[PDB]
Amino acid sequence: GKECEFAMRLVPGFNPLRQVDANGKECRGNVELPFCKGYCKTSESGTHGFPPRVQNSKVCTLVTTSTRKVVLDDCDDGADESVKFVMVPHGTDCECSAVPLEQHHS
Amino acid sequence: NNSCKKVGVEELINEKGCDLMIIRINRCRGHCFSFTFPNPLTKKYSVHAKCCRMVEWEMLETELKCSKGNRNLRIPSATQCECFDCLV
Repeated sequence: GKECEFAMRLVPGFNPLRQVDANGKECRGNVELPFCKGYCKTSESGTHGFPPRVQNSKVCTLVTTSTRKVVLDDCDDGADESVKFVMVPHGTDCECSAVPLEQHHS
Repeated sequence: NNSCKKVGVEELINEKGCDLMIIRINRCRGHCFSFTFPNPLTKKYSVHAKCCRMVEWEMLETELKCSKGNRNLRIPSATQCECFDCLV
């Protein structure tokens, strides 16, 4: 079976999402996020030399194929530059990838 | 659910000049649970992941009988395999 699984859900912080502008007017609204979950085959093995460990570590990532602009409904007036909208990478399938393991604030 | 098994591995060292010598090691292999979502508020990925890793191991030394100088090789071998944080 597919080593992952895809499903749109609502993150609690994004349930509903709040975003503020200058002069303190806020736009809120639920924002569904793409969720990839599953069981990726992983392994750790000892090797020669340095580093002595090798990690075939993989997590359920999504296959980004587009970008989604959700907007926020319940908007306070004067919503300016940054808000009324937000950009979310979007796809339709999940794969086992180690990219979510490299960007630890690098 | 999860699963992370210890597996025996026979590895053959075939270095030109040095004697052919086999080594029996153990490695971890399995399927652990993980889920990831692109967090645009932080503009990165939010990960909550398990990976089948070695919690404890044991270094294995061996001499490699080479014609131009014997060598000393060091390899870790698994003792307990388990699904643990991928980042630690």
